[PDB]
Amino acid sequence: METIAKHRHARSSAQKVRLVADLIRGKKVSQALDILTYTNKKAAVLVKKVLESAIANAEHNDGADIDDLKVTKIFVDEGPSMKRIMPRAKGRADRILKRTSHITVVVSDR
Amino acid sequence: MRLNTLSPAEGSKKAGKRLGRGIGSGLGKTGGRGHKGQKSRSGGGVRR
Amino acid sequence: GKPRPYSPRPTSHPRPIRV
Amino acid sequence: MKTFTAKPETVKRDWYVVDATGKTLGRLATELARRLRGKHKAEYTPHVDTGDYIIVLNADKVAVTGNKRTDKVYYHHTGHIGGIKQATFEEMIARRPERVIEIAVKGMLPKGPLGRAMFRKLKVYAGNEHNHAAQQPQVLDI
Amino acid sequence: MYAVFQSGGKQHRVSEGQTVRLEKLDIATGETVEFAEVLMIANGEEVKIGVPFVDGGVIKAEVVAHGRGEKVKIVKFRRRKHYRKQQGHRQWFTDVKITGISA
Amino acid sequence: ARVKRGVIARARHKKILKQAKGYYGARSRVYRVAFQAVIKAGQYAYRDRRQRKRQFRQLWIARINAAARQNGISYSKFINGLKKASVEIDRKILADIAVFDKVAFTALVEKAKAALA
Amino acid sequence: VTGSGKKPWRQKGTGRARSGSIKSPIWRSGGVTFAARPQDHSQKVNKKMYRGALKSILSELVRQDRLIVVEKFSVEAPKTKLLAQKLKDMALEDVLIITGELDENLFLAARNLHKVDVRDATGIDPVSLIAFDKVVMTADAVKQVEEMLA
Amino acid sequence: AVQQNKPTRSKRGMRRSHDALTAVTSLSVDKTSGEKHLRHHITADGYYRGRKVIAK
RNA sequence: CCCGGCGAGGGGAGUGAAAAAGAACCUGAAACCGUGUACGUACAAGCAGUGGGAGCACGCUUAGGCGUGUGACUGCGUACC
RNA sequence: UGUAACGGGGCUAAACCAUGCACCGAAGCUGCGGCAGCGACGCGCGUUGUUGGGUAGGGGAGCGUUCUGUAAGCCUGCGAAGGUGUGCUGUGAGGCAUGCUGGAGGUAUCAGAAGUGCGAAUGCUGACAUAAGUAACGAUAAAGCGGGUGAAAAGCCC
Ligand SMILES: *[C@H]1O[C@H](CO)[C@H](O)[C@H](O)[C@H]1NC(C)=O
Ligand SMILES: [Mg+2]
Ligand SMILES: [Mg+2]
Ligand SMILES: [Mg+2]
Ligand SMILES: [Mg+2]
Ligand SMILES: [Mg+2]
Ligand SMILES: [Mg+2]
Ligand SMILES: [Mg+2]
Ligand SMILES: [Mg+2]
Ligand SMILES: [Mg+2]
Ligand SMILES: [Mg+2]
Ligand SMILES: [Mg+2]
Ligand SMILES: [Mg+2]
Ligand SMILES: [Mg+2]
Ligand SMILES: [Mg+2]
Ligand SMILES: [Mg+2]
Ligand SMILES: [Mg+2]
Ligand SMILES: [Mg+2]
Ligand SMILES: [Mg+2]
Ligand SMILES: [Mg+2]
Ligand SMILES: [Mg+2]
Ligand SMILES: [Mg+2]
Ligand SMILES: [Mg+2]
Ligand SMILES: [Mg+2]
Ligand SMILES: [Mg+2]
Ligand SMILES: [Mg+2]
Ligand SMILES: [Mg+2]
Ligand SMILES: [Mg+2]
Ligand SMILES: [Mg+2]
Ligand SMILES: [Mg+2]
Ligand SMILES: [Mg+2]
Ligand SMILES: [Mg+2]
Ligand SMILES: [Mg+2]
Ligand SMILES: [Mg+2]
Ligand SMILES: [Mg+2]
Ligand SMILES: [Mg+2]
Ligand SMILES: [Mg+2]
Ligand SMILES: [Mg+2]
Ligand SMILES: [Mg+2]
Ligand SMILES: [Mg+2]
Ligand SMILES: [Mg+2]
Ligand SMILES: [Mg+2]
Ligand SMILES: [Mg+2]
Ligand SMILES: [Mg+2]
Repeated sequence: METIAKHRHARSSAQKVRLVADLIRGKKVSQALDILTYTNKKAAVLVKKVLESAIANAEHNDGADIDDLKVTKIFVDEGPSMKRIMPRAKGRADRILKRTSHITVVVSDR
Repeated sequence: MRLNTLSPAEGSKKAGKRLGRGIGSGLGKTGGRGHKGQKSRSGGGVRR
Repeated sequence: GKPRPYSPRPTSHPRPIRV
Repeated sequence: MKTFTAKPETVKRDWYVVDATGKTLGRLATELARRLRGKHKAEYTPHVDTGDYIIVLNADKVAVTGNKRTDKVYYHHTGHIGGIKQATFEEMIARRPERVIEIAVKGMLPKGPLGRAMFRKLKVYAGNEHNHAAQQPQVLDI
Repeated sequence: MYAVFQSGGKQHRVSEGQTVRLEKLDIATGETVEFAEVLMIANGEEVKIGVPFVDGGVIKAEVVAHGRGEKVKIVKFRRRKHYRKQQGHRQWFTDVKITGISA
Repeated sequence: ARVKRGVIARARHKKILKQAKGYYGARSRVYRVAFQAVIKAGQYAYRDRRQRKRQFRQLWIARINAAARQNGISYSKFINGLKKASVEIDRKILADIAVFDKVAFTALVEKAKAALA
Repeated sequence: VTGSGKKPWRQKGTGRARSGSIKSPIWRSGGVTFAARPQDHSQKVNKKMYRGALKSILSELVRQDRLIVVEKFSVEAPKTKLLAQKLKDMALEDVLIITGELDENLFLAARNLHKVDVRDATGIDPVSLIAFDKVVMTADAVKQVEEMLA
Repeated sequence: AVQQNKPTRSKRGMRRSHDALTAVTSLSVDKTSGEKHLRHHITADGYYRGRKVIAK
């Protein structure tokens, strides 16, 4: 029985958040929660909240035992880029992309 | 004789040249004007 | 699409004079 | 039907031993290069190594004609600027005599991976004794 | 037993019960054909080599299907010279099932 | 009467992109690059239908040259022999016999040897 | 197109494609390269060729049994129910009714039957003669159409 | 200095073959509180090697 | 109702014909970015295809060829305008 | 820059001259199947001959797109257009069928009209890549610690 949790429009480029997600892909939730706790990355905070929500979803909605859950699927999709003007030397402008990501975690007993 | 069975005589309706619509047609690219010079130019050509 | 180009800005180096 | 192709998981490679003593370098090399590739077999496929294993003995005693013994020069470049090294045939025979057969055969084999895999079936020796008794090599008169 | 016969400008090495794709024959989808110009017949040790045909050599074949082979795209292209030409092609064949080889 | 090109252009590009399946990188993703690649595949295909006939005859000859030299005659003599003896079995079949029926091939080599004798 | 004739940027030095007008038909929001004007699509048809074509069409309407000639075709009151009834009895649905002088009542009756048209002989067009399944001409009308075409 | 040719998604992938994070080998367990913690670091509750060193 | 900062965001529930119609909302293409599976790939040199072609995986209706994916190895091969 | 004046290996012939006889070798020729053009001859269809590399360019014949008529017809909530697969099909532009998506349009035929076909124009607009998680975070006046608040405090408050 698969249960899902997404953080949509997360402030953080997919690339940055993918480094963290690769650590817990296939791990037991307990094992993964620990890994994230001692990962010194902003993204580790982001992904731990979505993994925590997924576990909560899987306990409350579906009658699932937290002891039996593994991180079955995890992936991060590129979200909308917020466009900003960055002034450069000699009165020229650059266009800064504030890259957002969609973080999806699927936990299951399988 | 209905409105969807009247045909024109054979040879009465020759289809116009359409220039610059690809290689197949034989009038692609330069559209029959050749390469450069006055006669290849929009509004080009010497007077009578 | 492309932004409207800038008016001339200051140049770091002179174009080399081939003449 | 489609033309037969030798299959590299079902091909019968056989062991031969050749004495190079007195043999002309080039004329021995061609016969080696021919059998390494499998150009002596009906099942010859240009993309499959169908050739045989060839132990070459007495590499040190291989013959050359004319003044080639002194005047045939082997060049290589180390890849370092000015790194053009040369050895005569007699120097090569004095120092590393297996290389003379190996070099000659290697220029006569297809280039590219299969060419290199073919060359791996040539066992050259400077003496009259090999280690491959186990492979039960047949004598071959080239 | 196997035999070698010429049909449609090509040669075929066939045995009884083999289907063989030839160039289009002008014969209906049930009818039989006799290939009389036979170049070789082999029964292991016994081997009849034609000179250039084997005297009384005959291959009785049943025409099993006509049809057009897989489409082939012909592409002509002269780079920089404004010339491109494409053409399709399916070659007609005639699958025959070899019913009997006789020497 | 205004004509939007959307639907037709979409289909032309898909046609080309489908023929470019399996190609590396932009060559299977990028119309401008897939088109060039699909043309060049076409040009090679045309060229190679001819080359295929050259390559197979070359293979057949190599195999007949092996099988003949096993039977103690060169390809050149053997083929000359087969013509003098009026044998018309083509190289595709000779090569096929040289692999599959080595008895039959010896027979053919004897008939060759006879004609030259 | 609404906009200034100001050159959008200088001719040389910007690294961009040279531009002259923001109204260039190459540009989004630009002019249409060969913008339509109102056109007269009317063709000249020679009088004799027009009359020729009418004669060809009528001659066909006889050969395909589509020209049903009667002597008198009218209705009592201006009522669509009456003409609908008359047409189901005379056994036709889609029909062009050519009468001598256009009777106000038959005009009004037909008006709301979309398959039925009612004209005077002066008002026969070639498209209507071909468009309708059956053409009902009054003997009086045939005389006028004869006189009209000669 | 700038690229003459867009590098491929392949080449980008290859350069990032080294970018992967290493998960902490294994957490240590406090002999007293039983808390997991980074090795040679105090626990969240404030223990280190059995001793309660800080007040929370 | 539940996770979360009395958040953002999400999972249930419910509405609805439909919520992968949830307001960043009809359809939802392509570039571009990912997750998963099959095959290939760490002794190998170049327009990256093409002709040949083993092996492996899969699906079929002779349990057999046939279809699909992949493509070791090998001939030829310097994009387009 | 490196053998570097046989393409290489190698060769005393695997060199050169002479004679001879074989074989290899092209999209040449032949064979087999197929298509098309032109001219002959019969009577639209046979037969036969022959031709079919092509830029500028001339000639001929078509495909498909939107719109008008044919159409108050025909297809369509038992699923239209569009999207995305698959299969079949034609010498090509293309066509047909159908799974899934989609949720209300579509349109034969034969004619009619064109804003009718895009890869290039340092083309235009939008979107998205690359370089790259790289450079940089704007004066080198400078921070340290305790407490507080808080989900969180180098930066806030004391
Ligand atoms: C930069 O180039 C401009 C011309 O484009 C002027 O020559 C200017 O003086 C130059 N400045 C420098 C520093 O050379
Ligand atoms: Mg300024
Ligand atoms: Mg031309
Ligand atoms: Mg030009
Ligand atoms: Mg000129
Ligand atoms: Mg000119
Ligand atoms: Mg002008
Ligand atoms: Mg653009
Ligand atoms: Mg080579
Ligand atoms: Mg419109
Ligand atoms: Mg794709
Ligand atoms: Mg406008
Ligand atoms: Mg008038
Ligand atoms: Mg360049
Ligand atoms: Mg890195
Ligand atoms: Mg909410
Ligand atoms: Mg609606
Ligand atoms: Mg939508
Ligand atoms: Mg997409
Ligand atoms: Mg190596
Ligand atoms: Mg390897
Ligand atoms: Mg490389
Ligand atoms: Mg090459
Ligand atoms: Mg030097
Ligand atoms: Mg010959
Ligand atoms: Mg040939
Ligand atoms: Mg020819
Ligand atoms: Mg020709
Ligand atoms: Mg031509
Ligand atoms: Mg429409
Ligand atoms: Mg219509
Ligand atoms: Mg247009
Ligand atoms: Mg475009
Ligand atoms: Mg172009
Ligand atoms: Mg950019
Ligand atoms: Mg950093
Ligand atoms: Mg860098
Ligand atoms: Mg750096
Ligand atoms: Mg820095
Ligand atoms: Mg600062
Ligand atoms: Mg916060
Ligand atoms: Mg403090
Ligand atoms: Mg500070
Ligand atoms: Mg202070």
